[PDB]
Amino acid sequence: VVGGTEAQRNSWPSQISLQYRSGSSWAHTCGGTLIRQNWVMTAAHCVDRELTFRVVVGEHNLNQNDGTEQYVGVQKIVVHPYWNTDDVAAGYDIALLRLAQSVTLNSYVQLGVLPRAGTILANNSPCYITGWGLTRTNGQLAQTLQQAYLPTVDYAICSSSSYWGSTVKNSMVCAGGDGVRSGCQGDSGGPLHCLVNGQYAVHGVTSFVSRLGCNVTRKPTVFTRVSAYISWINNVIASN
Amino acid sequence: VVGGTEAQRNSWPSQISLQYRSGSSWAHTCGGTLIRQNWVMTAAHCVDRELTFRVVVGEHNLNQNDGTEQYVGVQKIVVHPYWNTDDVAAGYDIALLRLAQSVTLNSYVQLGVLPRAGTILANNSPCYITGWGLTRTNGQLAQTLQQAYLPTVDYAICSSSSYWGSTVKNSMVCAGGDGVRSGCQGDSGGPLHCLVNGQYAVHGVTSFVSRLGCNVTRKPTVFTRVSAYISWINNVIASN
Amino acid sequence: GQESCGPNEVWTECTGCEMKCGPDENTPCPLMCRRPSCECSPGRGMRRTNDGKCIPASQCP
Amino acid sequence: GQESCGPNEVWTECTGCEMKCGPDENTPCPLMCRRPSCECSPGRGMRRTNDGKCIPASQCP
Repeated sequence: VVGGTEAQRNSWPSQISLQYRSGSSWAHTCGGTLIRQNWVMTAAHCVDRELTFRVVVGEHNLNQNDGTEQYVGVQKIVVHPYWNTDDVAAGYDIALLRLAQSVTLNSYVQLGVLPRAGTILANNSPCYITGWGLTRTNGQLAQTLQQAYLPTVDYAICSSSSYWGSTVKNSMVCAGGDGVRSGCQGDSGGPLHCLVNGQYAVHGVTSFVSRLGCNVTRKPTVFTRVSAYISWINNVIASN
Repeated sequence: VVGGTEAQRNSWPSQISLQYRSGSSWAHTCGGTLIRQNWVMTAAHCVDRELTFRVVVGEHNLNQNDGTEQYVGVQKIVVHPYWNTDDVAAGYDIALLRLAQSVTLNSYVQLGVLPRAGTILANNSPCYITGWGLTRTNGQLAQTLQQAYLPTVDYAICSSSSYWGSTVKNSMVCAGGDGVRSGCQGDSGGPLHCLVNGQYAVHGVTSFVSRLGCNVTRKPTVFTRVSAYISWINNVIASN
Repeated sequence: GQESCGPNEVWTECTGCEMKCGPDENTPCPLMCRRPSCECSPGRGMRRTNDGKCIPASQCP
Repeated sequence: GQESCGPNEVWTECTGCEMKCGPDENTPCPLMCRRPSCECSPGRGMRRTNDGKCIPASQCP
């Protein structure tokens, strides 16, 4: 989270923390979003590793237990079939995780809403990015959940020479790029919440930034476009 | 080397230290053997990755400069084309390294002599292992060059169910296994000198041990068989 | 070992290979040091669970 | 900067991407932390040489 502010407690009830075990504790590594009581959505690159993972729902402050959280293990993992570790710029950065138990819904824990299949946002639409990532290029991880305002940048402008050029594809969404606000290490895993008709929905999964840094002018944060994979998502789950 | 002694000052003239750039310094990572003025024999797993390396000839004490050393950079790496990082047990653990300049031969620096193509040793043949590796399982690296007497274990006993089983192939050689003496981490890449009709020659390249530990009864140290790859060697050298 | 290791783990600068309950004794370990870590070693009679912790071999099934 | 780092390097617990003299600006970096280390950062105006050192981008060729 570069350039935002602290979110109000339990405000984005569908956000989750993804951790791996290490020594006496559990370390935060990526974020993601809850779509069923026993399914989570995240990035492929977060789970290409062979580790021991868990999921926290209802979280806010990572160093203290305040009473709203629930801890659950990861039972199974499906990565999109075209994913290639060697080329993030090729697209397909998406994954699904089946949990070892069904979580309890409540005021602090709720499901995220998905976009209709095929939808495409206009230039400059309003969205927000949520996270536990660094709060400055070369900084340190955040303690409590952060948020920042980050509007859309269309395909025609995003994929031009002064921007990202051919690195960008039609399966992706850009946002931000003013040099003030963006993504940052530890925010990988989505979500990107966008307003449509006065209602919110999850239109992106965070994916990458430029190697020069986190907040760079003309290099907006890049996300996998959810509306492009609606069929795969439903079919995987139904078949299992 | 577990269970040995300090070598006499420069008694194994063709032994080298393969080091990598670390922060302000250079760190020991493997051994290897000098075969020409500008070529060295080592293991594939030692050079599998992106690193900056150099080599040192006429060394003894890694922590000091006695006046015998020559430090040179590595200019080109050639690994066996069948090598597969994901499977040491399959064999092929061998690579060639071309140096930026030729070293000066002298009393402290000499070439290793290779065996006739296809040669095989009888059970219990007399050999020594040399190196800067751990002197004890879970211990630390040596400061001076160590050696140990390690006789061979023939293919028929080595591949038996009480020994290594099918993990061992005919392209390797076994030595040691009394539970007292063996190679240990930091010894990879180095020589195994053996006697035949009163003359020494290099018959293996240090490869692996057991996951249970360094010196274990019934689990001899495993080496690549040099005599199975003499013509590949010659070719590589001739065309580069 | 070090302040961040959990039970039965020991901090080393020269890491080797680890075994789960179940692996066979004839599996290979290359003769090169790995990156520093909080290690569960077989040489001290320990093994890893499916879940990732470190326990004595005598508690493996 | 931390005991084993070389000139221009800074030790960090959450490693990003590094760049050589000449890479293009439109190459991606995933937003996941990498292993702790002595990093050469582009965010500080740094670049890696081919023989592994760390220099200021202006001193490039």
